[PDB]
Amino acid sequence: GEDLYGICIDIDEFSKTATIVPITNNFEGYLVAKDSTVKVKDKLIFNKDGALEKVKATINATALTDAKQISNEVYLVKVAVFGNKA
Amino acid sequence: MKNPQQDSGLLSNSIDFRDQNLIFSNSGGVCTSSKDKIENYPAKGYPYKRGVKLSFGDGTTELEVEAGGGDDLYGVCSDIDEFSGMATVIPITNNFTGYLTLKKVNPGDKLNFNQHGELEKVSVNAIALSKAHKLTEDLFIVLASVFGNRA
Amino acid sequence: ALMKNPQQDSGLLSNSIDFRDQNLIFSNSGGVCTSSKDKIENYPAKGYPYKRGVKLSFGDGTTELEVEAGGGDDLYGVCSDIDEFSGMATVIPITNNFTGYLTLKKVNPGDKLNFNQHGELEKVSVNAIALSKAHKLTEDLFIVLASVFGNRA
Amino acid sequence: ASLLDSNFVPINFTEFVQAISNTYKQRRIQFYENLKR
Amino acid sequence: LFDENYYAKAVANIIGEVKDPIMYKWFSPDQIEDVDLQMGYQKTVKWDAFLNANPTTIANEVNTISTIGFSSEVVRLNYLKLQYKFRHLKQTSEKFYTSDSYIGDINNNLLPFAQAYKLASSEIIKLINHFVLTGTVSIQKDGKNQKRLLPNMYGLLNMPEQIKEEVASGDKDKMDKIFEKIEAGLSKLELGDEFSTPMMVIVDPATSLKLVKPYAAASSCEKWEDVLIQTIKAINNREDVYIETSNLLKHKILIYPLNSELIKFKPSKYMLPTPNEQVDKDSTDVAHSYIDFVLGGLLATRKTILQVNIKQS
Repeated sequence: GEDLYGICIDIDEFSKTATIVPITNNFEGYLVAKDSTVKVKDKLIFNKDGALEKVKATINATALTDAKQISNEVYLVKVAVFGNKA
Repeated sequence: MKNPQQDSGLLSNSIDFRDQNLIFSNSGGVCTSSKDKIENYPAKGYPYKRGVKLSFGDGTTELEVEAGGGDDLYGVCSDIDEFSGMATVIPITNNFTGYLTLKKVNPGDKLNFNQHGELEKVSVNAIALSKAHKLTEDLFIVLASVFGNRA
Repeated sequence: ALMKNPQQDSGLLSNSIDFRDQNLIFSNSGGVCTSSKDKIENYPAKGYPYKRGVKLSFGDGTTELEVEAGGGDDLYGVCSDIDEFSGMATVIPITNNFTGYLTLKKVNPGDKLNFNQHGELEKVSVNAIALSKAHKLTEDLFIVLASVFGNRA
Repeated sequence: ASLLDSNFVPINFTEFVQAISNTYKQRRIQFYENLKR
Repeated sequence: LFDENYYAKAVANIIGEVKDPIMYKWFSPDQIEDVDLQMGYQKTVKWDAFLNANPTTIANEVNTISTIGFSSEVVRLNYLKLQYKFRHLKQTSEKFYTSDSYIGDINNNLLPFAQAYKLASSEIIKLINHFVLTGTVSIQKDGKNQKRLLPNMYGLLNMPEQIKEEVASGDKDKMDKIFEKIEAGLSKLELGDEFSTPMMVIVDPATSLKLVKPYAAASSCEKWEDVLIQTIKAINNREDVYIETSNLLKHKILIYPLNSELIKFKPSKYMLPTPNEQVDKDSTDVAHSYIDFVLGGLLATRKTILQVNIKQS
């Protein structure tokens, strides 16, 4: 939503520490998606659970590939995030 | 073309040191930090010294950058390699200060990128640090500092 | 685009095994049959008149005369070759007959052809007779083997 | 000037890279000699 | 240098463990010649002659004679330099991750410099081999999102102006139809004076399975493989024929000569992976390194490669 600060890219569970790239720095990588209804060249918004859903987008995130399923609910999609809209 | 392909007829006079930077061959920015994030992308057309946008094909080939702006602005091209067709792009998140193509304007004016990657007077993106300088009949450049997107 | 030598390079080596139909290229300069007693003249080139009918063009007077592609009553000769470094067009006079491939307007052997305003051959004054059918090298570039015999009504 | 030679002592990074290319080339030559088809 | 740079010593001591590329089998020893370049082009010029018209009969007196023309072709080969980056553990930080059996953090997927460099190099070589065969660079099974490459950079399968045969979908499993297309392509091959040379065939594993079936009523002691070998031997002056199977290919058959005069491979001497001097260091235990490789340098004559595509749709 409007409270987004950054994105978590790594977690050390032993120390319970999450490494985060701030929203001011652009990123290109795989992120969790709400479902498999996302195609290439689609505007994506972060939901309340921190998952990317297909589109009032405060940030500009565009999907590079389609949703790929690994587990029953794990959906990984390659996305590039490059700041905030206006 | 960043580098004038036509050969000069005379040797230049390397005696003066003033007003020797207002050339289209100048690549990069006036003030450059070693902590600036720099990317390269396939070049679609000639986006040199212009705002660029990401375009996706049919999926057979990867994404590329073409000169553009508006809501689709992705970055600013500050350099280009003609042999490899690669455009050096600074993301809109990173801030840039240098000479950019201007639509054919005074210091303190707020500038936004147009559909063709050309700066024009008014969301604002940059502020003009000087006046328009004419290099060719339709070529105008301006020193501008880009600080992202803000309404 | 239209130059005698293509500027774009070739990716692969050509296969030099066949010997048939290997002369219908735009780079084939000169004439198919050439005598040692032919008169040939070079002139400054205005535009790119290669393999076209040429006419004399005069400037204001500061510079010498040059040749530009053209035909009709103003026809002076046929340009068979060009040197791009010097911009000199090799022109064979209309008084000298010529046999070679010439640009055709975008046709069977025996047809009578006359030059148009742009120095291209077209079906009918008669200047030359087509010796073959139109050969297409590009969507707009059509060559034809023709023999020019000067002017005759 | 190859990494297979124990006597080779690379003075700088450039000489190290050249020996790598030479080492690759000698491996290719050895591979074809050993190949019987 | 080895005393001062630990990474340089580490690579030199582990360079032997990297396996040789499989693309070396696809070419003869003389077909490969290294060149000194990293990014640029190499151009060559070839001269041809052609006849303008019918000859001229020398009877009595004549001045107008038929002409023989010449033409030149310039062939350019492009080279491209590409780089990859990988993360590894710092040399000093190794001792704090050196467990009894394994070395490195299993949870954090961190490895020492040597083992990380080895695994990275092998992956790069696999990508290089895939390019030399298929002519394209991609990391997807679908093959989409290919890297846009420079022109004059072609592989064995995407080389232009070669004989291309397509098997219809209905005849995908009919080996007779497949061999029919091979025969048509082999007819259209034009080896010229270089016919007396060995030949190389590359097939996908599915194709290799269909080859061993009896030749078709079923024959005795005659299989589709034997028929194909004889058919190629007809046109190569009964020279040796080598058949290879590659998992990289899929429903494709590739036939081309092993003569340097027709097809030659001129790769950069720095094509194979080479470490970079720059190492990213920080206050933590994680470091970054870079590897460089060069792509391009395949040269072939026109209409000397047969490319058979079995449409599986």
